[PDB]
Amino acid sequence: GAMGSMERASLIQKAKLAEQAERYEDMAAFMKGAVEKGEELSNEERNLLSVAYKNVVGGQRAAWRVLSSIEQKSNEEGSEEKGPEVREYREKVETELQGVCDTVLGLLDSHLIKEAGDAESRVFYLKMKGDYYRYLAEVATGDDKKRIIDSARSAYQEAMDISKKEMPPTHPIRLGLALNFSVFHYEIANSPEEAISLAKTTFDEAMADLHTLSEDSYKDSTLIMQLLRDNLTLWT
Amino acid sequence: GAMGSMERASLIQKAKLAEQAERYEDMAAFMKGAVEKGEELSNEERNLLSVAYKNVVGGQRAAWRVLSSIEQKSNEEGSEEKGPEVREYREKVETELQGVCDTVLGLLDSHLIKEAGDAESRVFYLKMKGDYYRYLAEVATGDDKKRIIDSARSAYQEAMDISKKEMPPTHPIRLGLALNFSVFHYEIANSPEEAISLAKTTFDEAMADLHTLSEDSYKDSTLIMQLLRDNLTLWT
Amino acid sequence: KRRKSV
Amino acid sequence: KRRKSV
Ligand SMILES: C=CC(C)(C)OC[C@H]1O[C@H](O[C@@H]2C3=C([C@H](C)COC(C)=O)C[C@H](O)[C@]3(C)/C=C3/[C@@H](COC)CC[C@H]3[C@@H](C)[C@H]2O)[C@H](O)[C@@H](OC(C)=O)[C@@H]1O
Ligand SMILES: C=CC(C)(C)OC[C@H]1O[C@H](O[C@@H]2C3=C([C@H](C)COC(C)=O)C[C@H](O)[C@]3(C)/C=C3/[C@@H](COC)CC[C@H]3[C@@H](C)[C@H]2O)[C@H](O)[C@@H](OC(C)=O)[C@@H]1O
Ligand SMILES: [Ca+2]
Ligand SMILES: [Ca+2]
Ligand SMILES: [Cl-]
Ligand SMILES: [Cl-]
Ligand SMILES: [Mg+2]
Ligand SMILES: [Mg+2]
Ligand SMILES: [Mg+2]
Ligand SMILES: [Mg+2]
Repeated sequence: GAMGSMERASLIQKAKLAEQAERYEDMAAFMKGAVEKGEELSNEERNLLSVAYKNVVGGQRAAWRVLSSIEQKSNEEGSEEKGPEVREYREKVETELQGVCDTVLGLLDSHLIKEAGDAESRVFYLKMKGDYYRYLAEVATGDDKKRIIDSARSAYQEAMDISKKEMPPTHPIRLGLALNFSVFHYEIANSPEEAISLAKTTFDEAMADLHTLSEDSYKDSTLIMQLLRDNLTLWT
Repeated sequence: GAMGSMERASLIQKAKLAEQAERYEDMAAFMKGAVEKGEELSNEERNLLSVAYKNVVGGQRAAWRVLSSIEQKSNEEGSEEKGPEVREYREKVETELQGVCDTVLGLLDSHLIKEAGDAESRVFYLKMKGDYYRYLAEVATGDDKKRIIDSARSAYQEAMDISKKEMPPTHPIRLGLALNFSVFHYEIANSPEEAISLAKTTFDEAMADLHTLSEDSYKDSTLIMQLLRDNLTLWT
Repeated sequence: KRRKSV
Repeated sequence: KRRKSV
């Protein structure tokens, strides 16, 4: 429950319908129910899971940033006191965002990561674990911020170690992991040099491997490769 | 509850923050709590109420249309039987959409419309009543479809009668009401001639009144006037 | 492409 | 204008 009575295949079917309807919260709940059936997910199913939550949390993070900006301006010299509402509502959004991150991190811990033995699945789930801890780090301000940052780092690092050993440098999961770990270095860990080095090296190694790819692989590696280039252009 | 413990002014403040964050479901819940305080709403507050729900229901209607399209294709000759999931999920979205329409219609009935004495507020709320019954009519297929359509018609009609007597032909509420009642005629009531006549007459009477307006009024009447022209162009 | 309402 | 992630 609430998805326990629905067939696994029906939850998958509805997640795809929710995707087409851009109903990402429904899509995420259907995929959570599918994961809770206890069977490993296929490649396509892992992509549905990650798309659903990426979109839900993406909307919450964008909202949190809007409210945090407002809050920060209300705290500047000469700003009129408007009471607690900005902080209260930023906190409301923050708590819901944290709850989604905790839900995803719990699915990964119970029991996606432990049953994931192939590199494609293991690296994928570890990247998600890195991403959701990174989203927790974006709003963390307390006693726990360092440990949250280290949790993101550790998950990304293990994903990077496996992806380097087991996946070609053009593999889209390897390229996306490196893109996000580079963003983690730049904006969470205060390590813009490391972020730039990682994006550069990633991009360069992928470029040198493109010759091995079919026209279709070439297209999808080059897409993530453009996001690496976008960041390098922004950061340098 | 759940907004009963929050100050009216705080709910208004948070609705505006939710608007800026494009968190329309929160915005709608804050404005429902504000309405439930039992005081009339100001012009600006009425606009927040309508924007919040328009966006929430707009997202649900767009999703419902996507799922209805899929459903209709699955019912065509030669389409592979895929089971009940499309119909189930269309029904899920439909029920939630109906619930939002019922929530708005209940706020209007308890007690916005009865306490609204000025034309600007009365016409506004009656237009909303027309709109939310029209959204119910878009998904209605049963015993009740005709009565739902007539409820939308009756609300729009009373709004039109008051707006013609009490508001200039350029008033943006009068122009928006006429735009939506024209859409109601075209696509709900199967009366495209009436829809076109209403859009034409509305547009023409507004054009003849523009000379009375300040530069700022001129701009906002002409905006809705363009949506009337867009429809006339589409329909003729 | 879709009719306008407001 | 905002850095990319995926
Ligand atoms: C269209 C949506 C669905 C059906 C859910 O698929 C999402 C997408 O799923 C695959 O793409 C994945 C993928 C994305 C691609 C970069 C999108 O590519 C194109 C050309 O649109 C973005 C998605 O969020 C997704 C699933 C996520 C990841 C990311 C997940 O970390 C945990 C690592 C990088 C990237 C990998 C897994 C990509 O392979 C496919 O290879 C894409 O198809 C094509 C032709 O490129 C498809 O759009
Ligand atoms: C920006 C959002 C908020 C703060 C909520 O305001 C919504 C908007 O509120 C007013 O606009 C109303 C209004 C809309 C205007 C057409 C938007 O105009 C511009 C230039 O952006 C669309 C909105 O949904 C809203 C509130 C709704 C209605 C509609 C409601 O039926 C129950 C009837 C037509 C229209 C009327 C009420 C418009 O006056 C204002 O006159 C607009 O401001 C300007 C400069 O035109 C402002 O963007
Ligand atoms: Ca994803
Ligand atoms: Ca509105
Ligand atoms: Cl709040
Ligand atoms: Cl369903
Ligand atoms: Mg089963
Ligand atoms: Mg396994
Ligand atoms: Mg009070
Ligand atoms: Mg009154």
